[PDB]
Amino acid sequence: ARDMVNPPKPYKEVFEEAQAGHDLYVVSHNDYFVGEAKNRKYDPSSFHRFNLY
Amino acid sequence: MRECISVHVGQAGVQIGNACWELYCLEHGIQPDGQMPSDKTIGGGDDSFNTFFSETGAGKHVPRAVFVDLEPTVIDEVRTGTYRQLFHPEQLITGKEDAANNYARGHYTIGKELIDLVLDRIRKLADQCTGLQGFLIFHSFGGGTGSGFTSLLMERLSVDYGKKSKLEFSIYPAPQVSTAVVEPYNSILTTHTTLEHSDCAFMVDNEAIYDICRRNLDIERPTYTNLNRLIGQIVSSITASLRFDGALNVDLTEFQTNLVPYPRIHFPLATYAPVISAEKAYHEQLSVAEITNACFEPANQMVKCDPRHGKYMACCLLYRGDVVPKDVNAAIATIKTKRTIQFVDWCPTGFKVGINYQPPTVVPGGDLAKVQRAVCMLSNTTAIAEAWARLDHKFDLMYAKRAFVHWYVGEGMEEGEFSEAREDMAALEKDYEEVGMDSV
Amino acid sequence: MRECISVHVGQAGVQIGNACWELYCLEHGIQPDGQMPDSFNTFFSETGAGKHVPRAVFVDLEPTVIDEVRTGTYRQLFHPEQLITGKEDAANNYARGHYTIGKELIDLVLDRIRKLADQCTGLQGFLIFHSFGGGTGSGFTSLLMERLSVDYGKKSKLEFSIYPAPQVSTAVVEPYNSILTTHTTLEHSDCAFMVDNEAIYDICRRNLDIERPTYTNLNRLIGQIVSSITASLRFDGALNVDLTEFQTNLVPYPRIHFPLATYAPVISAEKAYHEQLSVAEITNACFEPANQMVKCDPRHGKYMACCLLYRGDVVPKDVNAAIATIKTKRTIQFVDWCPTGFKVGINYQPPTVVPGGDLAKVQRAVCMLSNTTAIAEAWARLDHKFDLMYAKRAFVHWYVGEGMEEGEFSEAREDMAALEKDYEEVGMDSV
Amino acid sequence: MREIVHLQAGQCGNQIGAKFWEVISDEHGIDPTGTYHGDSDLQLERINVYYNEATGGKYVPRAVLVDLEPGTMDSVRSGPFGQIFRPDNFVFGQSGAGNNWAKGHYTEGAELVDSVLDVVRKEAESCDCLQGFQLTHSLGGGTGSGMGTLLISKIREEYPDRIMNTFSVVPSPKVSDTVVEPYNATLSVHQLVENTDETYCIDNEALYDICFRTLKLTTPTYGDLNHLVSATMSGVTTCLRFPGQLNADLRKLAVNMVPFPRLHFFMPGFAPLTSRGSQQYRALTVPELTQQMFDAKNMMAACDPRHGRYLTVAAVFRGRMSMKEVDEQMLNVQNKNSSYFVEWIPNNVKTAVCDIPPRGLKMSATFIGNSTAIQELFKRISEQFTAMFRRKAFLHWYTGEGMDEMEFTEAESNMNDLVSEYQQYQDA
Amino acid sequence: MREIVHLQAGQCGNQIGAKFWEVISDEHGIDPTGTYHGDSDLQLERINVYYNEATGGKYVPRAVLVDLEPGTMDSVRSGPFGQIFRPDNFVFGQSGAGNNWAKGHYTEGAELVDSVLDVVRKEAESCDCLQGFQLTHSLGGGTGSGMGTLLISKIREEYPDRIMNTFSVVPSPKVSDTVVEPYNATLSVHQLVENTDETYCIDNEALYDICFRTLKLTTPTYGDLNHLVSATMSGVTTCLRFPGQLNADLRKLAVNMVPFPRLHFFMPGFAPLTSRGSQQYRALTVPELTQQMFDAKNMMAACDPRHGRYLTVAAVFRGRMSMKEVDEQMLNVQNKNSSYFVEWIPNNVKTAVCDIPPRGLKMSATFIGNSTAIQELFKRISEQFTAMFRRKAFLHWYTGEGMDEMEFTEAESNMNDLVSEYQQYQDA
Ligand SMILES: Nc1nc2c(ncn2[C@@H]2O[C@H](COP(=O)(O)OP(=O)(O)OP(=O)(O)O)[C@@H](O)[C@H]2O)c(=O)[nH]1
Ligand SMILES: Nc1nc2c(ncn2[C@@H]2O[C@H](COP(=O)(O)OP(=O)(O)OP(=O)(O)O)[C@@H](O)[C@H]2O)c(=O)[nH]1
Ligand SMILES: Nc1nc2c(ncn2[C@@H]2O[C@H](COP(=O)(O)OP(=O)(O)O)[C@@H](O)[C@H]2O)c(=O)[nH]1
Ligand SMILES: Nc1nc2c(ncn2[C@@H]2O[C@H](COP(=O)(O)OP(=O)(O)O)[C@@H](O)[C@H]2O)c(=O)[nH]1
Ligand SMILES: [Mg+2]
Ligand SMILES: [Mg+2]
Repeated sequence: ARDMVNPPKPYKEVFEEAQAGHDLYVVSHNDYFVGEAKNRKYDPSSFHRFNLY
Repeated sequence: MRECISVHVGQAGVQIGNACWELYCLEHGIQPDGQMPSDKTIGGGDDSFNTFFSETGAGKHVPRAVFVDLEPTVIDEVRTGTYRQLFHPEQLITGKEDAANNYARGHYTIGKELIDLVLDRIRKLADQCTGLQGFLIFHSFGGGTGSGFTSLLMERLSVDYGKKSKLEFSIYPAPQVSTAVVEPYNSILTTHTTLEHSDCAFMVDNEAIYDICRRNLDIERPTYTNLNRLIGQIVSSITASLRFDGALNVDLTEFQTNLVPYPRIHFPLATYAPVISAEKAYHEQLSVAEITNACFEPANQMVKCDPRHGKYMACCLLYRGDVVPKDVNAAIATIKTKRTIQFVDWCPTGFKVGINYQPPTVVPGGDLAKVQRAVCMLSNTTAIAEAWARLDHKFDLMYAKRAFVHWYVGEGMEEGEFSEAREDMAALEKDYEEVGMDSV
Repeated sequence: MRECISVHVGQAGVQIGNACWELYCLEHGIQPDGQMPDSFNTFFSETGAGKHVPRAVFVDLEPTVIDEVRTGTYRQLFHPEQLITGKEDAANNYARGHYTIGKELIDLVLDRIRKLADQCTGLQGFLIFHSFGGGTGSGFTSLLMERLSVDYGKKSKLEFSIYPAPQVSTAVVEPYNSILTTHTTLEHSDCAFMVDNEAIYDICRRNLDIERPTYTNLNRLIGQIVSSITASLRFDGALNVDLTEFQTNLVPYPRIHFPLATYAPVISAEKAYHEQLSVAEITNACFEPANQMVKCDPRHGKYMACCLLYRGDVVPKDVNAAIATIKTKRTIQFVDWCPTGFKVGINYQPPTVVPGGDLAKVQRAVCMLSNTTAIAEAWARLDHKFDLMYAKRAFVHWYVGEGMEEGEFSEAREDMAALEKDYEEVGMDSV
Repeated sequence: MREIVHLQAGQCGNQIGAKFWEVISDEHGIDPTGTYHGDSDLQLERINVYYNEATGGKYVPRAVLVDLEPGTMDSVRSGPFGQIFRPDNFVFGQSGAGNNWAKGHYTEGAELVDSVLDVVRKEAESCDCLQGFQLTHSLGGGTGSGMGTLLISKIREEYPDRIMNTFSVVPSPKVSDTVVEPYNATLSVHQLVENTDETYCIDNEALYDICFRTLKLTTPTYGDLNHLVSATMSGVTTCLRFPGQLNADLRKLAVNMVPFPRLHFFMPGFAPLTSRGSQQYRALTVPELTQQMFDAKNMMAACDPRHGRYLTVAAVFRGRMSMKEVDEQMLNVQNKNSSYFVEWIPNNVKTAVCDIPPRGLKMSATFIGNSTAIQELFKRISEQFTAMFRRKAFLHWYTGEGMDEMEFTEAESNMNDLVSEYQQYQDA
Repeated sequence: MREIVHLQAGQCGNQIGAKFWEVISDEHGIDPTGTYHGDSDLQLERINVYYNEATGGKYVPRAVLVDLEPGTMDSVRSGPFGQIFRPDNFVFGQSGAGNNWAKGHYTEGAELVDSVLDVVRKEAESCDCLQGFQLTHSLGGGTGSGMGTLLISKIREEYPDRIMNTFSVVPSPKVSDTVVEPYNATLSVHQLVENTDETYCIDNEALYDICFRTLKLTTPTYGDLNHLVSATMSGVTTCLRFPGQLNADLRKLAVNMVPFPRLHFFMPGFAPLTSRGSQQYRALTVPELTQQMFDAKNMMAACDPRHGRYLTVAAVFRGRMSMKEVDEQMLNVQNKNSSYFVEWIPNNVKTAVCDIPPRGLKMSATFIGNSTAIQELFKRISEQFTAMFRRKAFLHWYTGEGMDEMEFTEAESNMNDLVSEYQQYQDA
């Protein structure tokens, strides 16, 4: 096919197929994102995202 | 009372200037469209918004800022974004060309067509207001619109108003890496006209704010929109002694005797101390006896050079929040006993505190956890002479063939500035240190 | 107030603290989320919210051993910046360790030293843990203490080891390591590291009847010793022992700073409650060669001084009865010019036992601490293992290829031979 | 309001200039009848960069199709998106010309040029803020790079600072598709180097080997390489029609790019291109795409980068990124590659990050480099004049109209004036 | 972190390379489509040692294949687990080396050894920090040994302090495979002693005799032998991937093992290997591994360690276990032999432990040892080179390519260097 430098994919399908690794990516490598933090697991009573701390 | 003008000229500071106006509207009940949201509607008892805003009688509040840049793209998303329902649509001046880094494309060829319009608005705002205190001009040091085009709009207010203050909030050029290629040459352009007018600045770069994002923040590889919020916070801490009252509050006229020893050393640092996420704030207590030191850590200050080769001259620990003033001199007498924080020998005056009673202001949509305490650190230090030592030297190795001058001489600019400003830039770097070790 | 700051170094030393900070945490009412489901201030900082955080810095250059701490069940305890990890292994090579590999991590590990100790009121020690075999258990700590002697001075540093057994060990290159972590850290060191673990294996066979222990099962007992030393800091006794007090007591001369340890009432769960563990029984149960945590023969050495430390329900007329039991008894040799012999220690609080362990809830306990005149004898043949390697200059090119001079070993050996002969000088009688 | 006036000329530029409008119209939602079909908002609000608007709610380009021989313009009128244009500016004639520079600027192109430039005059004098020109030609023949100098000479006589943006296909080393090619290519260097500011130089040979190695295409026809050139066409125009975080027009992409008034020639390149087989096997990042930008194979003009030092690399990024990753990973390519950049410039790179990328992948890119190493392209063509000129080969056509040998000797030095200055500034 | 980059070479290399990536892939739970479909949690966090990620959660191995005959390349891809390597990494030559490295590295492979660094230098700068390399070959052939002496050599120039770990299969005592083997193993030592940090020696009759008596296996082809070398393959490398009480990676062995740096060849083995029929009847304990590991049946070299003395020995005991049983079993074998352990190293014996077994056994162990009488492996190769090179029996096929006569004696003295240094250190 002459056109693979601009393959025929919509924006929503492109985003949904590209965000393919749910949790495996950040565990198995440093899966960087533009402006995203790291979320270590925490107990239910202990750590709220923003409370009196 | 106690009002100030906030013009956002040049692309770098107008986009950080897009980031401050979320933060002010969150503190009070002002929505983006200016209506208090059908409850908590004030009768009119308080006047807390008067430092940065103003009132139209329908209930909508009106800000005080002006968005000018000749670029057409970057102002066009504040006429269509989430904040179009905020400003006054005569404040917004757009145009046709960018900087293209040419000094006459912000001062002789294109910036000369727009100067009656932009002067007739800073005087339009000021006649409505009662008693003025200073200016909040958001310009970086790189381009012909960041650094060429602030010198045109600084040189006309200072013959209009005379004795008003000046404050600035943007990005210093890093010594090692940058984006615009003519930036070694570029900053020295603004220093020929804006050293006898400018009384405030920014010391250091956006390079080191990446690394605070690495360590103290738990984020990995940030954008530029994280830059805009953290620079946007210290705007609301310097200007917090103008509408929020505490123990020791400073208006913006006192800083021209606090921080300017001789007529050519007039710039601060900026350091928000507890810049941490939830995952570390939960583990650690952050009292006054360490957030004073957290400001003086070699990591947390914003500097891309060694602080350990620097001698702090005039610090100003502007506190904020739930603080008690015995904790302060317990912390400062801790500091001046520490041998590593070397000072200036012939000024034991040095410190200058400011205490207030509002918390740190969070904005939703960020990394931050809520902390009860925070503190700014405007600090005039010694070590930054090394950073001006390389920047005019960055001019000096393309100085042989005079690369890139073919567009300055091409469009409206002469060669005559390029030697006189350098020796004047050499005059600026020698004058920290020709007084730096005299009285021994 | 009367605190310490603990830094666990190396894979042989971080793995000490994983079972040690099990023990200190359960000895208070602290769940590792930090919340209880003022006397504990000797070790913990407290937030405004009510979170407990220990005074710990975890340092190693192999990222595996620290990573199990971070993802296990104690993730909610540590500030996750206290865990300091390398990215390449020290590889049993202090020419790699304290010359090349540790030279870039050394800024972070000192900036945590000051910041944990900028909070605290008034200190009297540090707690440092490694073996004598690994490179980062030999060299990095020398880098991690010579800057500590300069930056602190007189404030003490205390150390605890599990030396791998000199008769049968892991590495061929281990005598190259245990000489230079005794040589270079001789001048700085206060009350310091211990003897080997083969006696811990044997006492895990006869007195502890269960066969086949693991490093997890030994580290149950190693934390039992250390907490008895810091038992009086959290809880009052009718005799209280400060921790600076151990410098002046068990050190005869300031090139001899290795006073050993053992813990006498170790008993299996079946044999625990048929018998008395009386005050006179357990002190008589310290001074035999069989019951020691020390795999050297005490018959070779006249004892200089000893330190006894009772935990629980002890009446000191029995201690005076137990001290009178040993001196007049003929086999043991308290040394000729020292008639003092003993440092006493009592404490009311019972010895805590971790659930799931092989130990016993005993009413009384003692941690027998001593210095013997046979410590040079293990130091004698250790340099013989160092003699037999370095005669044909074997394995040296995996150190002298890395920034360290060729004749540095023979400086240390004759210095250690300056320690062996001058140690034997005090051992003779003086008429 | 960073505008561009378009033209086509020669057979080679007519096709890629026609295959320009296939790529840009898909970005912006336009249907060949002229109905806006795109669902996204941002396609419209800077559409007047390349387009007039047609009355009745319809859209229309801004270009002038011209060449002397009428087969090509009649070929595109029957083409895929032929029915978009305006029929008054097709200046096509049935007559021909035999690839001679002489007649096309003195006799046969003199009758045509007033009708040619009165519609470049039409679309410009009713404009708001004109900023540039875009003429797609090719270096070889007497019609392509003959007429490239015709359609630029009378322009600069009035426009003071407007920045022309042409695109030229170079002669390949190994093969030839015209015998009289050095005898006409250097004829345009007498005027183009004086006046052009962007010439995206393209080799035909390097276009095949990208298809052979990366794309694994055995057979790259002409439906391929135009669609490969067309990406760097609409990749430089991202900060002319779209929002972005680091914006620059064609002038700022000349003040940064141009150091001295005659070294201004651009090398194309498109990063996230891969064959179909190994596309799943490859995961892209900002570190991964920066390899394909800085790879030795992803350059449309064949030269050796390891025989020259880059003056000003300017790679434009498009999409949603981290911008430490933009700046930290465009220094790591400069630190690790030390001696192959000029020592008299401290920072040799410049990024440009956009907010909506061109369609086809999430994270697109386009890399534009201004090396020094393209002097080996200049050495061979300037040699091919003079070692063929020791016998006075083909002058008996061009001297019917007054192309004297006093001209063809001195224009060869104006090629070698360019060679002497890279040697002046490689060792500096 | 401590990441390793793979290589393969020749006919033996692609066969033992493809079976290794059948082993270590199924250790992590990766199907041949490449996507992690396993249920465990301890496999992902250190899979970055040997695996890049293909986007979509597919895991691509950090491997690269090369042979000078492209048929042996494409046997791998059609196989069971050949669909995981990216096809851009299948570098190759087009004409066979013909058991001549005068051809394999001097003349034929020289155009290829230039280009195959580009796959090597790009898979091995995509790591944060580097620890080593791996390549599997044999010392009799021409395609995978002479190129194996050139793939090592260019690496040492640009990674001068990284621990290469190259795996060998040594020519046989009695049943030779090619006629020209003394012209190979005597000459593939000149560029293997001097520039390789880790090498293992494997004989094929030792691989047969372990399949003759202890296995009692009836008709196995080259299939299960390719597991047998793969059983001790990652047994060294397991402490990189999984936690343990007492860890030992490559640089802990490399410090410990080699006494003097011109002696880096080793005898591997594998401990819990029991017969198929009598698998049920044998309980497995920690001491029962040790006796099965130090007898001369599980040695994987056809040169007897009973006739010599060990220098340094380690063993790692993978799986959950107690470790008093490590100690006095290593005491047991150290004092069971006095003559077999040298005078001037008191403790000749090293240990290690991991907490995770191979997927298929309860608890396993491997062997490594450095024996004296492996100089009889060195003598026997050197003896069969004195016979052929006195009458110049096969010189002229290698001579005319560009390897003159003196280059076979220089590698012969260096080969007689290596037999000399074992005899002087043996008697002690
Ligand atoms: N915080 C922040 N900084 C930015 C952003 N965009 C650009 N910058 C900074 O702006 C600098 C560019 O130099 P400038 O002085 O702004 O150039 P300019 O005057 O805007 O020139 P023109 O873009 O042509 O108008 C870069 O070095 C960036 O650090 C942004 O979106 N957010
Ligand atoms: N009781 C106990 N002893 C241990 C443990 N881990 C290591 N050791 C002792 O440490 C000895 C080996 O430790 P080292 O030689 O320092 O190895 P390392 O800790 O990895 O040091 P490096 O290799 O330099 O990183 C063993 O023989 C043990 O006696 C443990 O978890 N518990
Ligand atoms: N990519 C591409 N190149 C072409 C096409 N047609 C001609 N060319 C190139 O044009 C070159 C010849 O010079 P040319 O452009 O014809 O000079 P002209 O006659 O004045 O147009 C040849 O080397 C061709 O490669 C086309 O459709 N596509
Ligand atoms: N373990 C193993 N060894 C093999 C296999 N196939 C061939 N070999 C070895 O390969 C050797 C022949 O060398 P070869 O690889 O053909 O040399 P080349 O022709 O240069 O590649 C023989 O001695 C075999 O022992 C296999 O499937 N498994
Ligand atoms: Mg701008
Ligand atoms: Mg280790």
